[PDB]
Amino acid sequence: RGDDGTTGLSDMSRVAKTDARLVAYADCDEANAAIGAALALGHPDTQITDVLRQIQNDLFDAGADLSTPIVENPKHPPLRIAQSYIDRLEGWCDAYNAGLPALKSFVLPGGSPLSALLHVARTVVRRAERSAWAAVDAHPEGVSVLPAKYLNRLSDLLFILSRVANPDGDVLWRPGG
Amino acid sequence: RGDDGTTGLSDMSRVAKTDARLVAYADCDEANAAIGAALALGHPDTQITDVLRQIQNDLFDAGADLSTPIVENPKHPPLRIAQSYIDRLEGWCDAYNAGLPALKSFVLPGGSPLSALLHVARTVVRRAERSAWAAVDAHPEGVSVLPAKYLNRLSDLLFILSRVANPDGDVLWRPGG
Amino acid sequence: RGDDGTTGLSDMSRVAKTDARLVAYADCDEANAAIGAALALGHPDTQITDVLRQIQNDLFDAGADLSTPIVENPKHPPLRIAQSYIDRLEGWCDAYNAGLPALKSFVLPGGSPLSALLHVARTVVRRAERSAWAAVDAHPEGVSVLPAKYLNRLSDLLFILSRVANPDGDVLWRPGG
Ligand code: B12
Ligand code: B12
Ligand code: B12
Ligand SMILES: C[C@H]1O[C@@H](n2cnc3c(N)ncnc32)[C@H](O)[C@@H]1O
Ligand SMILES: C[C@H]1O[C@@H](n2cnc3c(N)ncnc32)[C@H](O)[C@@H]1O
Ligand SMILES: C[C@H]1O[C@@H](n2cnc3c(N)ncnc32)[C@H](O)[C@@H]1O
Repeated sequence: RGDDGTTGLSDMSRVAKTDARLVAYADCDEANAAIGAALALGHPDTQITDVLRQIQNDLFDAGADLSTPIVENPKHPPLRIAQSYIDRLEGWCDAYNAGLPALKSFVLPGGSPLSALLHVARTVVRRAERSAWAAVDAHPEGVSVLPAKYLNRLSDLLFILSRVANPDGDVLWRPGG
Repeated sequence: RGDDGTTGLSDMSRVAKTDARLVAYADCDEANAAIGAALALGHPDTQITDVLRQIQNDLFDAGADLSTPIVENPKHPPLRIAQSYIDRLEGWCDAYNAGLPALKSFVLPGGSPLSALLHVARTVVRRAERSAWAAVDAHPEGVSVLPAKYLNRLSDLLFILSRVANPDGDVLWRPGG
Repeated sequence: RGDDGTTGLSDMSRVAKTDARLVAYADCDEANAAIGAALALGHPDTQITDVLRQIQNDLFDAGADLSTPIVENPKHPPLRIAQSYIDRLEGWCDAYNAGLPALKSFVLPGGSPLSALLHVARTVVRRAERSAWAAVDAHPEGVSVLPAKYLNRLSDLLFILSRVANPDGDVLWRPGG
């Protein structure tokens, strides 16, 4: 309970394959792959493609952050998620939500390949957010909360974009119906 | 270890982003999205579409149940999964399994887009079932077992439906082969 | 905390639906389904299809291993992953990596349906590997490490194969860019 089953963080330090930090950046990888599948199978417009590819780049920045313990006075300044990343996601949320009708209930996920795979990506990003909070909980001084805050806003954006993309419009949940 | 990293259940009460109840209803969302991708990329018949869309509606009923703590004498009667939901899944299992050949081993998942994505959905539903049992284990008096029992029968149905949809028939596992 | 929420290992012994061994073989199922979706939606060459179908067969061998407790002098010899399985994955890694250009950074996942879904499968296999290590950690004498070692090499192969399949070539991460 030995080197089998261990691996390294970005500073080379050794962690279990079940380490909370690693689980968080692994789930960012899984989210990034879900976004790649939305791009590859969904056929998005050029503008949505550019947004999603920036997000895929951002997710590696988030994994770099999560994989790099916070230390006092580091050798060289680490790559970290900054508030500016979240401000950018919010700007996109506002712009893409402007034309959507008001929604009063849950929507059944699906629609076009693109809208359905943006819902898949949304749910995987939300899973990554939970893992990112668990990493902060395990290392309150050594892990940034900004990766988790980024993933939180990203799932808002992916919901909005699934609605933009959906040719079925909003198919509403009917509670108990 | 602070309001960062917390959110709300349906009664507004505060929970960690890693709370077992939340993880259970989040995995129902992820399962619902997997079913949406099967619909969107798989091109199912009208009858299978109607069944799967009812299931997607049911999954929000299950998430409403899991997100709403059980209390004595509630203000108003909560939406909960009932045995009738599971009886309906079983009726569908029986009807769709009737024409299938007897199976004597595991089948390699895949086939058409629809059959392959019904296997993906099956595995995500089984993951949600595990999370739903973990929520009951964490709150034996406050969480219903019926969401987990529903998810259990749903994975049976999704297996059956993947076989119906599969144009490759049953491609059998060859142990050690 | 009762038979509700329990199930059986291959020797019939009773385990929780959250048992580490079960979670490991369940995640092998989820990985197997992700590979099936890559096959079904990605349109691979005959050679890649044959490799991936052998891997799908291997994943059931790995689940059989994980589901069967190790005992002294068993009734009959159990099916287990052997080093030969990993040697085969390594041979495939070497052959398929030979023509690829040297890579100096992370690649954004996506590309064709096939390359994008091989990245999805890669990330799910890595999740299964973590679960397989957690099963060993829970049962250091009763669970083999070879399923986890197999899943480790499999994620290397799925990375390599995603690069082979990708018509976009290598789209590189630009840190902070
Ligand atoms: C954390 C981590 C990850 C995380 C998070 C990464 C993130 N940023 O989101 C995740 C789980 C996503 C990951 C995935 C993989 N990783 Co990784 N990862 C690391 C790790 C520990 C730190 C990376 C980091 O973020 N550095 C911080 C950034 C700022 O550093 P940087 O200035 O960009 O410089 C990095 C890159 O140049 C990178 N790099 C250099 N050569 C190559 C070659 C390849 C193929 C890749 C992918 C990267 C890579 O390494 C530098 C130092 O980290 C390193 C080991 C380490 N101790 O540094 C391995 C490492 C980069 N990973 C590696 C590999 C192989 C992979 C995977 C191919 C594993 C797999 N089979 O799935 C994938 C690739 C995913 C992709 N889409 O490209 C190798 C790459 C070397 C090699 N064998 O080619 C490394 C060096 C570990 C090792 N030696 O075995 N990884
Ligand atoms: C549990 C929960 C979930 C769970 C489980 C839900 C289920 N039933 O399966 C999951 C994880 C699936 C979920 C997902 C989301 N949720 Co939610 N969720 C909740 C929560 C806590 C309870 C919902 C519930 O089940 N109520 C029980 C049922 C019976 O109530 P009801 O009579 O149907 O009335 C509900 C609906 O009318 C709903 N509603 C009203 N306006 C709108 C608008 C939108 C867009 C949505 C989705 C719902 C919604 O809110 C009422 C009260 O809950 C509420 C907050 C709360 N305290 O009530 C948030 C809430 C409904 N969720 C919200 C949001 C934003 C989302 C997501 C878009 C988040 C995301 N980015 O992924 C997704 C949408 C998924 C979808 N496909 O539509 C918001 C919606 C308000 C808004 N900002 O538009 C709420 C109100 C929380 C908040 N204020 O920030 N959620
Ligand atoms: C571990 C386990 C799994 C694991 C790992 C399996 C692996 N090898 O990777 C996972 C989670 C993948 C799994 C999935 C399922 N399983 Co399962 N599983 C088991 C279990 C506990 C052991 C299987 C094993 O690996 N045996 C070791 C190998 C070497 O044994 P073997 O010589 O091949 O003989 C096996 C097969 O012939 C198999 N078998 C015989 N008849 C049939 C019929 C079907 C449809 C299947 C799938 C298998 C099957 O059972 C024998 C003994 O295990 C058994 C129960 C048990 N106690 O044996 C159930 C069992 C095989 N599973 C069963 C079922 C139903 C399923 C699922 C359909 C559940 C679902 N709805 O998702 C899927 C099918 C996945 C697929 N793609 O085919 C049933 C099959 C009987 C039936 N009702 O038809 C069994 C017998 C349990 C039960 N009675 O309820 N399972
Ligand atoms: C919309 C509802 O979803 C829940 N919620 C908030 N964050 C997450 C997350 N990362 N993953 C799953 N569910 C979450 C909360 O209960 C919120 O009110
Ligand atoms: C078919 C086999 O799958 C296992 N099993 C039962 N329920 C689940 C679940 N939600 N998820 C994963 N595996 C499960 C049991 O071991 C069963 O016998
Ligand atoms: C490439 C990097 O990915 C991490 N790593 C190693 N194994 C896994 C795994 N199963 N899942 C997620 N990440 C892992 C290590 O940090 C390694 O250095």
